[PDB]
Amino acid sequence: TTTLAFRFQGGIIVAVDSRATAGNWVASQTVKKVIEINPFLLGTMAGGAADCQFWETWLGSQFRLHELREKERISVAAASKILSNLVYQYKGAGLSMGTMICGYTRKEGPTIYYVDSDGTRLKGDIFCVGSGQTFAYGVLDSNYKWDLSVEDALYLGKRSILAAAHRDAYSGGSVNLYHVTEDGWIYHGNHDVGELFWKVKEEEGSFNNVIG
Amino acid sequence: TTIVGVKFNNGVVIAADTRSTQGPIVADKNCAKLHRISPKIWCAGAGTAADTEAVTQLIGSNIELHSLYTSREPRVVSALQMLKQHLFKYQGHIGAYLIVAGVDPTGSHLFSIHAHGSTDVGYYLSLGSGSLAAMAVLESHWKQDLTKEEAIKLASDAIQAGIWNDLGSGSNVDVCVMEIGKDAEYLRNYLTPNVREEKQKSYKFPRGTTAVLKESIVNICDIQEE
Amino acid sequence: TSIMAVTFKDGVILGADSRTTTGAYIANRVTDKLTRVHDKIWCCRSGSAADTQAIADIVQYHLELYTSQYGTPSTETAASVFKELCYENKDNLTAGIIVAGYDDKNKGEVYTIPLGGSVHKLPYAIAGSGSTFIYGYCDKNFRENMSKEETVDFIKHSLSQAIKWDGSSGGVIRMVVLTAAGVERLIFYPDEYEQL
Amino acid sequence: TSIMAVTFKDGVILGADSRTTTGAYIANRVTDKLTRVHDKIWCCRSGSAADTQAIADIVQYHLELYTSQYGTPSTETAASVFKELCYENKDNLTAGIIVAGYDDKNKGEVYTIPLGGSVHKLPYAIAGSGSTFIYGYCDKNFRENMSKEETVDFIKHSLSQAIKWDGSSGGVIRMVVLTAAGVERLIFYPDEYEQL
Amino acid sequence: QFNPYGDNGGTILGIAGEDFAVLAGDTRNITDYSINSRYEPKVFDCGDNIVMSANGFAADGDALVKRFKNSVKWYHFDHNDKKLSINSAARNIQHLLYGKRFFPYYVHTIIAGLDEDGKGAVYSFDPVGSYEREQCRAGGAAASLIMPFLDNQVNFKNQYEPGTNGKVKKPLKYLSVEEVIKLVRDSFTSATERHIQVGDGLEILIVTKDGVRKEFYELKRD
Amino acid sequence: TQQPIVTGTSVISMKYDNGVIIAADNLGSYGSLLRFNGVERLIPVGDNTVVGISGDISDMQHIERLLKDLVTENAYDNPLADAEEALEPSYIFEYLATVMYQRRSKMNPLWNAIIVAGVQSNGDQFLRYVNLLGVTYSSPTLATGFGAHMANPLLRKVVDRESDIPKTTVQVAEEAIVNAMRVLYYRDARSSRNFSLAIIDKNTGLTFKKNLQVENMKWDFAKDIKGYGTQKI
Amino acid sequence: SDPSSINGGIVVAMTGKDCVAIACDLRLGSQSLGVSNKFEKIFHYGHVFLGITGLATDVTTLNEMFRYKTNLYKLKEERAIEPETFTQLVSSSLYERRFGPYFVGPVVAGINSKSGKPFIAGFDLIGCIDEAKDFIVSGTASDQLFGMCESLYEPNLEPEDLFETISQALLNAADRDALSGWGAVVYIIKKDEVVKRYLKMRQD
Amino acid sequence: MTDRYSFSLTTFSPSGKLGQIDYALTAVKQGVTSLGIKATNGVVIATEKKSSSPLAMSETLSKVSLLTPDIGAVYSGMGPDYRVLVDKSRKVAHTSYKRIYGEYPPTKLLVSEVAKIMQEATQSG
Amino acid sequence: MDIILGIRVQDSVILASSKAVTRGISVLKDSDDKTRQLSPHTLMSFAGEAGDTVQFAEYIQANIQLYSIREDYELSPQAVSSFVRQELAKSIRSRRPYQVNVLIGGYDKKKNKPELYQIDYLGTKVELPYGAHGYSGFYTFSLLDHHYRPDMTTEEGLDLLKLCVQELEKRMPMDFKGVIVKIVDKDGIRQVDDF
Amino acid sequence: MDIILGIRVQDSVILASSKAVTRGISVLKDSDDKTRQLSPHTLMSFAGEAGDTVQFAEYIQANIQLYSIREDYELSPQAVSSFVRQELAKSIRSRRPYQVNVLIGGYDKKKNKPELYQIDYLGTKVELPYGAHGYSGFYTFSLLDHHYRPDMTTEEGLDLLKLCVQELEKRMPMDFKGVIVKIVDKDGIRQVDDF
Ligand SMILES: [Mg+2]
Ligand SMILES: [Mg+2]
Ligand SMILES: [Mg+2]
Ligand SMILES: [Mg+2]
Ligand SMILES: [Mg+2]
Ligand SMILES: [Mg+2]
Repeated sequence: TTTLAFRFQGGIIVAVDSRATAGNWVASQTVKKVIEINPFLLGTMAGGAADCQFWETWLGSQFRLHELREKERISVAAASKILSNLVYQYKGAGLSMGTMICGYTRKEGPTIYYVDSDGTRLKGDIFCVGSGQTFAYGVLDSNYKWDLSVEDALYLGKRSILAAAHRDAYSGGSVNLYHVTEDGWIYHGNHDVGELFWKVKEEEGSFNNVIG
Repeated sequence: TTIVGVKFNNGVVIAADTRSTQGPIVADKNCAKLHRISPKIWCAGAGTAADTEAVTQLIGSNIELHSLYTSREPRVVSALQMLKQHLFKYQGHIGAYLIVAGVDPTGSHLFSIHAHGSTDVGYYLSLGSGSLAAMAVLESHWKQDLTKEEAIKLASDAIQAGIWNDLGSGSNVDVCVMEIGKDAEYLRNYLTPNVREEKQKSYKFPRGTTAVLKESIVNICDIQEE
Repeated sequence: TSIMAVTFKDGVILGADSRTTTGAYIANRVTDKLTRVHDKIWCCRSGSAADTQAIADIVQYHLELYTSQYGTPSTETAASVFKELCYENKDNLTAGIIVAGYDDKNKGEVYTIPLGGSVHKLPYAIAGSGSTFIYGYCDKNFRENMSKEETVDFIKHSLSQAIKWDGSSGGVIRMVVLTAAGVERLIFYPDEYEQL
Repeated sequence: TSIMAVTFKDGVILGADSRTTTGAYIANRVTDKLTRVHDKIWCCRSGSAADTQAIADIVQYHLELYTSQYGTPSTETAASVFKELCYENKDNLTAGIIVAGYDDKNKGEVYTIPLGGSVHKLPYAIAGSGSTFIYGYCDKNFRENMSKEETVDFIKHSLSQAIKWDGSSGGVIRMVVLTAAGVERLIFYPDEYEQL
Repeated sequence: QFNPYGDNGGTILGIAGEDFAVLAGDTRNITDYSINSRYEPKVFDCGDNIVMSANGFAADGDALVKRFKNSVKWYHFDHNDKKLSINSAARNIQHLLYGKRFFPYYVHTIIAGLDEDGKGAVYSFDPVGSYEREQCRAGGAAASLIMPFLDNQVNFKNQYEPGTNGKVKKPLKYLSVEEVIKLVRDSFTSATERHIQVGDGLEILIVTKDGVRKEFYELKRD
Repeated sequence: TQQPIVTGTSVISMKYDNGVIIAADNLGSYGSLLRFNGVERLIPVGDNTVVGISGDISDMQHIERLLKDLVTENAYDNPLADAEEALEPSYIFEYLATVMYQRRSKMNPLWNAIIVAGVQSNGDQFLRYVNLLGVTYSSPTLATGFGAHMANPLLRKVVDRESDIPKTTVQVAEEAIVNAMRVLYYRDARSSRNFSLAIIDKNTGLTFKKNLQVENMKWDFAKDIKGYGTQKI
Repeated sequence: SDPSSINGGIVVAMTGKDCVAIACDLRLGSQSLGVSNKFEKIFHYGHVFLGITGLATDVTTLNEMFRYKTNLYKLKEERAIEPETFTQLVSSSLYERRFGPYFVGPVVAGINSKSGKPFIAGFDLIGCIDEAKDFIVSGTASDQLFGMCESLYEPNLEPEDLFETISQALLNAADRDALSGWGAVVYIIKKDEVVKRYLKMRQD
Repeated sequence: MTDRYSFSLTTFSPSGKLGQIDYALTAVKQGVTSLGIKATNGVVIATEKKSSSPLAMSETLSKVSLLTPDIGAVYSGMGPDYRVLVDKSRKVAHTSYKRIYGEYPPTKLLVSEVAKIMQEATQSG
Repeated sequence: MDIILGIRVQDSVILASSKAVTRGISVLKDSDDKTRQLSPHTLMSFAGEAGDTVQFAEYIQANIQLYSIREDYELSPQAVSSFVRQELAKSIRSRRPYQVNVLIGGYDKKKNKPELYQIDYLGTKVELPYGAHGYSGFYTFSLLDHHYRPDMTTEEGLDLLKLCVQELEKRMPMDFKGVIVKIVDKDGIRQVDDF
Repeated sequence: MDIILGIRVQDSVILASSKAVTRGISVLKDSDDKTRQLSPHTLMSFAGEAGDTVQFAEYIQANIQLYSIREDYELSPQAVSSFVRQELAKSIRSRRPYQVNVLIGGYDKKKNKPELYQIDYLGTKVELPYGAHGYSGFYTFSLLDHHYRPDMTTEEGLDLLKLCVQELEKRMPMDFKGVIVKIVDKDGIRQVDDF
């Protein structure tokens, strides 16, 4: 697995791979590692697939109840803390979770919270989680700027997953892109890594080591 | 694996299924489990397949040299003794479980050998994962003074019980008949009750379906003259 | 396994069941556990079949070579060779052997060699998993200088009970009679001994 | 421990050795393993002394309360109460109990309750570590409708052999006779039973 | 120590067509190297045009299917005989599975049917309830033998159009129910040849707007 | 979680044209000790069902009491208790199957393998298996423990599939069962010669046979077998 | 931990009409980490071809060992070794390390120069020969390969048809295995010409 | 004890002759005639069975010996030396070939192995 | 030890190796050179278990120096790497294996080409344009995959190497105390003293 | 987390806490503030198991803030430290104990004195002139033992703190990404933004 999310001028980019494995066996290449909590909030899937799916879906129910009671959009801070407090109750039971709760509100602006099954809750600008996280970090760190355009930021997220997909055996299949704005997230398509690799190799001149 | 040995009037018959597996996967659907120690001494192996083949070739090799040295046709008791002492020395680490059968100047013989080096004598024996299914058939239908034709029938029926009821066994039945005063007749694929049905579809691809990056001629020939 | 050897007036008789198990599966129901190491020196085997066969084969070799040089060996000598193998290799063996033989000078003798590799000369010996159930019976019913027919009945009744209670024992009751007259094999089937 | 209960013509007799060990140390050489849960319903105890005492005490309580309400309980009823405790608490108990009793209607009855908590009604029952050595003897020598004197001899000879071979058993042979006549305690010392 | 789980073998296969869906499964039930039954139905009609199979440990499989069938019944009672849509069924099954998160149903569940637009739908579940709508999914013992074949023959993976040489992919043309059944049968015939736990019989449940239909085929019994 | 103490071995069974046959030996083993020789492991429920049980005997006796209690309970406020509302094999099995799976789910199983054999109201043969794990399956032939490995192969030669059931008579079916019991006595070290056999026929009803023995045994060939290889005497 | 699945990779071999084909992926890894996309697993000694999956150090070592042995064979025999003979040599060599084996899955492929008969063979790590008529599979996606081969294969395929079958068998099997892929090579072998083709595949 | 003859007993004389080899050839010269002829579809090897006594059963003395199913040998010279060479030749055909390649050695290579054994007796201690 | 990197550019091989030596709780040294010159145009860096690393490296060095004297000839980088691989492949089935991973950077004077060989403790050899051992590749390979070109100059290789080290210094939990960088080319081996 | 230091000088308490947050292989953050203001003149830094640290710190914060509102009064640092110790002492015999070590730096407005309390996850409280948790003390205490004076100014305390951090940066294997330093005095709590 490789999942990333980073804050920038235009909001948040969320990018994930699509591969799921059981040992060496590739169980699925079409897995959705971005949970659409609601139209404004996104969550990433790493570690336990069920744990992330179930609780981040449950999550959307809690937020919906919040805004019904309070007549106001829930904050990303309150949002992420509902999840972190929940998994913390289960601490020791064996939940496996590494996720980025991503959102864009008025009071906060674009916000990302890394939430963990150990109970860790970290606000930050760039996060990368999964078996291919180190590969994605390299591309991110060397190319990231706050003043990236929405177009360039989307490509950076896509390219960073591709970097991991190539090197990390347990990452690949396809890349899912999201762009989170204040008015809600916008889906930017499914991109097959096989076709994307050759496309990027040619257009960018990267991956000279690989014969194409 | 299902292997059996059955004594009869003027000799002995052994039989085996033809399925070899790596875990739950069928590696070879037509494996040859009936091995030759000498022309008229054959054995069937279960357990670690490499060990059964390796130990029969080694003893078979030493049996041949012994036969040449003594100017005598090899005896089953010699193969038995050499197998058990070898297997005992390695204390079960050589995972060979054998049914040894044959004819020699002394007569017709049937023995089983376990990996730790213990041997047994019998008129009917079965080894392998399908040995219980096979032994059920042998215990139900075996009798004294079987004919050649009855023993082949019983042996193959016992293998079939393993084929159908034991997941570790399948495919075909191999048989070898060793009769006194005769050449041993190896009956490869004596029964073939598991032919795959014709598939619903042909999966022959159109030529040029596969994407290719490079082509080249490989030089298998030696360095050339001139 | 249920095995025993009993001395009597004319010599000694070895007795055994015929069941060999791998767990709860009877791998061989007609096993011959009475094995010959010399003309009139036999043994009953219990424990690891591989070990006891290997031991017996080596002893038979030793007594055959002994005979070629020094003439017929005593039963004591055979027991000593068994003991030497069992004792010196105690870490790698699981063998419980009863040695029984007939000399003309010494007559019927029985030696038992348990797991440790010790030797115990006895009037009679019982061993194997099924022996536990007949310690009481055999102790109450054994007499010295029994007749051949009495000793056969004693062994038959003893092993019948051992078989009845021990799941690891069963099949036929094999016996080998060792006297001056020679070597006689006996067999007794379930229908005979179960109704006793 | 070596314990047994044997039905006979006039009723039933319970028998037991008196040895209680902690490892190889004999903690009590004069133990009373024949324990009373009702006037003419007794039991033989084997396994954990703490467990079997705790169980017996609870059964005695249950049969005492049963008697106050419904009159004298059957031997079957007593065995059922034993079973209920042993079965339902099988994970935390190590108890092998033989229940023996005398009704006038049913006469002498014997129930054995092994480790699992099952119940088995038998003409006679043997249990404890020393019982293994007398399965052969007891099976060959037991007869139904024996006299009091024959049954005492049968139990005495049986436990004598159990004691002889089992190191965990020994001391005196205690017996309790249950008949219409009443309850009679018997004791037999080493000098008596060892020479049998 | 007591092991509450077991492996009953078996292999199942769900394929979503354009206006239909099939859920197939072999009828062999096993433990270790023994056959329990040559015909033990594994794929079930659960009502509301939904078919289900919970492959793996058969006791948990039967328990889950039973509870889901029960959920369909109570969905009708509580919501005025409303039809349980395949997506709603899928979400419900997630909660059934995740309910035992810390003592899981040891099964790989697949359901099949039609979505609310009448298109073919297959959903695939892991033991603890993570689920996903899919076009093609083999489950169980011979899943690793079947899925690569399906990638190639259903989705036309690694297949390109002759003459172009890797430049133009083979177009993803829609398969008919007759075409799918051929691939299902060949998948199981191949699985039977190379996997010892697969054999005896193949039972296929086909779901269309007209209802649920069954087809049975013999497999090799060795 | 426990371990089985006193145990019963194979229960074997098969369908025939008009009903089902089920058999099991009368032994209650205590490890390798053949402790109890008069244990009935076939327990009839009414006149249409026989439940055959292997494994832990104390748990069998508990199950035996549950079935006895089930009959009592079914008769309560039930004028048709001996007619239309009598216990069916399917009712009895589903009940046991529920209990077995519930008990395994509490990590406290009934350490048994059970075969419920019977004939339904409409005359249909009922034969289904359930064990300590709550695993259930049906087949023309069913067997527990060693029976699964040795009896099934022999019984499957008679009824190899569903279509062979109407072709199989009660005499052929019983013969196959009795032969299988002999084979198990030869080869199962935890079996006894004495067994019980039950036939549940849609016409002749429940026939329960006690004190049967394995007979026509082959042992004579043992006399010729000598040594373990080279020995001649 | 498991030596046969640290480095990953696969080999498949097939027979056709008067021809054999042997193919392999190009991946070498350290578990999750991809290390090389040029690690070829097929070698040849004269006209006999050997594929080797498993622990990469042993793959290299055994190649060097069989080059060594087939070179001495040729000098003494005055002729190139045949597939049938080499198969026995591979088996002998593996079994001599019975209690300290090379963690490999070798696959022999070739055509007998005298009889013209197509030949393939497979081995377990310990030397047991699998001499199949149809196909041999090996490596971390052997299950996938068994599935592909069993359905795709038909007997007596012409060289250029066999190429398509074995290529599609390899590619689609490798795409269902995390530790296989990163390129592929296919050898089409005829009695006196051998064509080597590198395949284009997804690089994840 | 111990074999204390660890030095060569065959050595070069001043003239460059290896005496013990020449003397061995002299012993071969005294030996009974044996011959070999190669045809297009076969080979024949033959010799005289020089019976040391008419009471001796000359059938039991095999001058012509099978080495492998497709290889045979005959000799001239010292019979006992031949007999042990046949034993070694048979064994070496298995140990250094059949157990490696699963087939019997070709004639030239088995000959090479026999030659090696005879060479070593010409140089070893 | 920890991080060792290698990159083969147009006309040279560059090896970067960490300076830290940590024995448990404390960093005992921050200037350790984890490399040995095997021959004038062949350099080997190394990382693995303490003691084994230097023992192995010096053992290889001695053997190559012996060969150089005997034949009055420098072995090709390929020949040296094969020799090293065999020693490690021999080692892995020994009583106590060398727990050592190495990079061999050499300039082949015959072919006039730089060559980088990566060999792990099992004897797993691969020729690469750029390589690493341990966790080093996890952080650096994505950058190398992106920026690397086979026609890079030595100065460009060093700049790409700096970017790799910067990423390591940012995301690695361990303080490896910077790297010593050495360049292997036609003129021999030299150390970049400022990095 | 890793390193947390504390030093009580003449008229203030200074807490220094590392910025790194490492989750296994990667450093996820290099600007993490491992501290919570319990009351206007009481600051608590913390280090231990992930999740537990922040959960515990915020739980304490909420309780002290509740007390402050109820009584309209700020609890003394001693009172707060005793409350915190009891919670940890209660925690250690719980089903799942808080794996959290804390330093409580407070200025007692009644006594006009700075106070530093060191409490480990067992509920082991000690009042100290300077303190640490984990391995931090092993590197720093020898320097603090040497240089510390009870009449030090805040500026001198910071200089001694820099020397402690420099020694940590030299000899610790882990890169803790520097420290956030906060000062607690009569005027309240403030952060030293350049360190
Ligand atoms: Mg990848
Ligand atoms: Mg041993
Ligand atoms: Mg018995
Ligand atoms: Mg199959
Ligand atoms: Mg892959
Ligand atoms: Mg490497």
